[PDB]
Amino acid sequence: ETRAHAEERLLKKLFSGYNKWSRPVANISDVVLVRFGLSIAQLIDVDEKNQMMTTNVWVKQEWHDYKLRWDPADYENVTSIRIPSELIWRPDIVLYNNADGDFAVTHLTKAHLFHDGRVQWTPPAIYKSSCSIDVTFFPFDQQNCTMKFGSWTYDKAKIDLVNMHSRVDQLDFWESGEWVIVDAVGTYN
Amino acid sequence: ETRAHAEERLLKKLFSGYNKWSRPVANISDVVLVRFGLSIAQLIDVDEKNQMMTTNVWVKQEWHDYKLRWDPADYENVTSIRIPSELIWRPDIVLYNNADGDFAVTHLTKAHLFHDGRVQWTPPAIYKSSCSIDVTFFPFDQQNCTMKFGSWTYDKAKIDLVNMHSRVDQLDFWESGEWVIVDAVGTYNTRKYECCAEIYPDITYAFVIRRLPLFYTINLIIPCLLISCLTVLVFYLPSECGEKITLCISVLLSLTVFLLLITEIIPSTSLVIPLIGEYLLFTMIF
Amino acid sequence: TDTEERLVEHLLDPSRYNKLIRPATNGSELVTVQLMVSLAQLISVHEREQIMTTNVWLTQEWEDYRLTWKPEEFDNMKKVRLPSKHIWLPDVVLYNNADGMYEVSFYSNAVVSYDGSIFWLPPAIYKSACKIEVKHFPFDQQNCTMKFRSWTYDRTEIDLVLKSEVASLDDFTPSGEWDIVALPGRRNENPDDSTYVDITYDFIIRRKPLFYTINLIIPCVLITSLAILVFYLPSDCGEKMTLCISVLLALTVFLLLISKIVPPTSLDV
Amino acid sequence: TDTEERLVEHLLDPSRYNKLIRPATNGSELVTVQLMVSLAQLISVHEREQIMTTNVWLTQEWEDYRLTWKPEEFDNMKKVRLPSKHIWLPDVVLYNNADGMYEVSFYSNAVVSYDGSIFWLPPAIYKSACKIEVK
Amino acid sequence: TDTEERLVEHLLDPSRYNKLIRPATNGSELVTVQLMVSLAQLISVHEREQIMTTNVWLTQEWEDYRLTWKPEEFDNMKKVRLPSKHIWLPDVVLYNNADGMYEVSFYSNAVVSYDGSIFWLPPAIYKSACKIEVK
Ligand SMILES: *[C@@H]1O[C@H](CO)[C@@H](O)[C@H](O)[C@H]1NC(C)=O
Ligand SMILES: *[C@@H]1O[C@H](CO)[C@@H](O)[C@H](O)[C@H]1NC(C)=O
Ligand SMILES: *[C@@H]1O[C@H](CO)[C@@H](O)[C@H](O)[C@H]1NC(C)=O
Ligand SMILES: *[C@@H]1O[C@H](CO)[C@@H](O)[C@H](O)[C@H]1NC(C)=O
Ligand SMILES: *[C@@H]1O[C@H](CO)[C@@H](O)[C@H](O)[C@H]1NC(C)=O
Ligand SMILES: *[C@@H]1O[C@H](CO)[C@@H](O)[C@H](O)[C@H]1NC(C)=O
Ligand SMILES: CC(=O)OCC[N+](C)(C)C
Ligand SMILES: CC(=O)OCC[N+](C)(C)C
Repeated sequence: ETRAHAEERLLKKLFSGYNKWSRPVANISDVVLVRFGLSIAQLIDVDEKNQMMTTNVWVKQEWHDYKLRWDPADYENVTSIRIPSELIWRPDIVLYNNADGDFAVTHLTKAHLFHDGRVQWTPPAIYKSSCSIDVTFFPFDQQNCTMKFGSWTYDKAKIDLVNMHSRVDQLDFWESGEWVIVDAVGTYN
Repeated sequence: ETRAHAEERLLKKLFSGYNKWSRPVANISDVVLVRFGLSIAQLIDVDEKNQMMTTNVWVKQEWHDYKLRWDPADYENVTSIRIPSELIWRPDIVLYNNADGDFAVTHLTKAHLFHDGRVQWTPPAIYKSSCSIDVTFFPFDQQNCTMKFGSWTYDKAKIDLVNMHSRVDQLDFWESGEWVIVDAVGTYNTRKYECCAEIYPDITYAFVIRRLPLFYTINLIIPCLLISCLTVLVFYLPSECGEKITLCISVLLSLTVFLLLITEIIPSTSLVIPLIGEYLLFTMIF
Repeated sequence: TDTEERLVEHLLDPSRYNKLIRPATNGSELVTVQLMVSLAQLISVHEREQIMTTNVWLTQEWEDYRLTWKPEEFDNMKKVRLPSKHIWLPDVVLYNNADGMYEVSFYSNAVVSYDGSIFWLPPAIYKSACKIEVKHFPFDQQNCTMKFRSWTYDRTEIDLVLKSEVASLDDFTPSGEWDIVALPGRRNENPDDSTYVDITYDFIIRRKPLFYTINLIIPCVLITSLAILVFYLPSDCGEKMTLCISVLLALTVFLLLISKIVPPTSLDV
Repeated sequence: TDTEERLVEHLLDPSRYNKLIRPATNGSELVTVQLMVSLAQLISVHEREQIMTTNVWLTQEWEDYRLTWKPEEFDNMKKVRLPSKHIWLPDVVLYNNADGMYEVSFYSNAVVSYDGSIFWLPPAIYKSACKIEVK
Repeated sequence: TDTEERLVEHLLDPSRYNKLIRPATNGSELVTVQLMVSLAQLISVHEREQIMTTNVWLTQEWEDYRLTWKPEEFDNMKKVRLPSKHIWLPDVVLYNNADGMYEVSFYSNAVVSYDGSIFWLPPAIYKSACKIEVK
């Protein structure tokens, strides 16, 4: 009767024959559409001398796993569960122009799983990326530092990226007092 | 029939009842002879101020395991295999005089195991070891930095060390351009510690390194000599020029600045005084 | 798909596939590994520490006969992605690395064909040591090498082979301080060893001299041009000593700044 | 103690405890977590980078109904240490950290009481961003 | 040897030995740990940062009644070397550390006597906070 017992039953059912190394599509010709978005916690550093930008961001990713589905009526109306992200298949999105940091997400927070197969995974990440610095009008200079994200090993026919929202989310942005963001927009290429 | 399948069979056989925590001797009174040698890849840094030497070395080790023997005729003539070094017993050789680094090897590369029980392990390591720096004749100084290696928990009756080769290996040495290795020899020693009743052996390597003095010559010595050339000029300036004070004050302040620059290089030890420092101090006094 | 997960389970089944064993077939043969270095960006050259930092994609290609399958039995699947950490890899590392980081940074998936062909293209941030030549600074040309070897297998177990005689610049981001001249690759044996093999890339880079010209050389020339004025200054002005002492001070300061820019090596001035 | 070993095995048996499930039964009730930062030391305040470094214990208390036992059956044991990595944890982290270190440093043991009260005191070294007033 | 590996398998068997439990026979009994510090080298004293760096060997001796054996049944073996990572350890740390490093640096082997006495002497590079009097 208790929610915990039904959740244990659901967890046992979901991961009975689950393979985390296989792309989660019912039919091979299907594409895993990954909705990708960025939320910037703070702009830690803009290193003009070394031409590196350090940022603290939340990498918002959402996709559908056809094996992680259930009917809540059979599990005491349990509609979603938090599961460790290292138990399930995840897209291998890496930062191409990494410099002095990590290519991929390393924190591996828990994923939010809904009864219709939707997976929402929003881990944090510190990124140190290269950007060409232009100091022609320093200290009245405006910089343009880019971050390039994409799946490393899956081509467009297997994983496709969808722009969650046009602009980087700044609702929880920690203002620095040295730099002001004029515009942060993601472009699909 | 394929070498890979025979190797899989051999691996299944070797590690059936293998215990990596037990010293690999057939008889308790036997000693594990570990042939130990160093190969230096590059002398990363000699920090005179902090009195540390950073080195990149290959720690060549070789011992015999009595439970890791096989007959190659039974395994498609497989004569040797590479296995993760964390699956087998290994000697616990550590660097006694560590300073700001690690005591033991951390990379844990694969070991080369031979059918007769011979294990070869050559992991890389970066060691930061303390050594006393003597800068009496800086920048023409010669330094003698040591590295003491030995098993931490097994005494001479359980593990004994053998000098692979007295001389440190320099066949793959990356030349620094700042120091030259005059001599690098390992010395086998035994000694008793108040901790324990047994004798613990060790091999101590003495790196005798000579500084190439051109850089510091040009950047410190010659400017100091040029300033020293002007110390007595004030007594030939006429009093009417109204510039004696300017010259002598400039000389004093330049000498003081150069003394301060030297101080930032040498260790703050009170056992020896650099000759350059004494010369600068006496020149400042006069 | 069900077929894909069945296949992935079949290939990586530990009871039938051991990743610690070289995929050597036909007997005491050697596994051929194809290398190709792709330079994505030349992050930095640190002259003082003599370290070159690069962002490279390291192509590694070999054949693993144990990772074979029949496309008919598996819904005509021709290739699959397998986690590189769960298959045999040739432990190819950057041997002359500074900072003691030998392996690649990410460990991406490996693309496996039904015939056992493996394609692995992990990214890496590499810090390699190189010998800086200071004689012609700031008009200097550097030659920083990158040596790749397997720190597990010798020439009797694997054979390293270049895929192309040069490193690829297909997806290169221009530096701004350094100009790429040549990136040749070479496979080196040892005639007196027979167990040694390496692949080395020479990074011939050329500094763009404008920045240091403007910020260091023109000021130096300006200060140098003042060295002769003391002899045209009349003695009655009472300012000869000021001028010559000031010139000496400035010259010494510039000497020390240059000393702090170049590596502290004694091979050349 | 043999009794403590028996109790630890009983409490963390996989057939009756799953650390992936939040201790909230009878519907998705709320697990109340009581928080208390105890400042061990103010390491430093780097004004140039606007980062404050501290050494703290992130005291956390909550009730896990699945980790209860009868003291009379276990030699009147009223508290037991359990490894925090083996029980459900509230993933409380420092959100405004600079350098991207969110979690605690050590993951020490949790002190479970016989009534299901958990008391966890993990040490943490934090580097938090703050606004420096230079006026 | 075969006897030594039989003994080590018996001692560290996770079925009969839980390294997470204090070796206390009774609930109120306490484990006495004997500490001695051996100073190998005083590396540095940084007056500005107020940190002292030392190379010390930290002797720790206690008794674990669960790691006992009868020598006659093991070819007259009087002591063995066990990995300190697989036996219960008293979590003795440098509490006033200045670099967030609490534990020892190496985790060498512990020397175990047939009667349960444990002798552990790991090396450590310690960085301790120190109030510096510069007057
Ligand atoms: C997968 O999709 C393709 C394209 O529509 C279709 O031809 C094929 O029959 C599908 N496979 C299955 C098993 O439905
Ligand atoms: C199930 O839970 C949802 C909230 O998650 C609620 O809106 C819905 O009414 C519930 N249904 C039943 C049958 O309890
Ligand atoms: C910034 O750079 C991107 C890509 O390099 C370009 O699309 C965009 O127009 C640039 N914006 C500004 C303001 O320079
Ligand atoms: C071990 O060596 C000792 C010393 O030679 C000997 O007395 C003893 O018999 C040996 N043990 C075996 C089992 O051979
Ligand atoms: C076994 O292999 C070695 C090389 O490792 C070779 O010299 C020897 O002739 C081989 N023996 C047989 C019987 O194949
Ligand atoms: C260097 O030091 C070692 C150990 O103190 C000593 O044996 C050796 O003779 C010394 N060599 C020189 C050249 O000082
Ligand atoms: C297949 C594979 O690993 O590709 C890596 C390179 N990339 C991301 C440019 C395609
Ligand atoms: C037994 C033991 O741990 O000894 C450590 C100290 N040492 C290396 C001086 C003997």
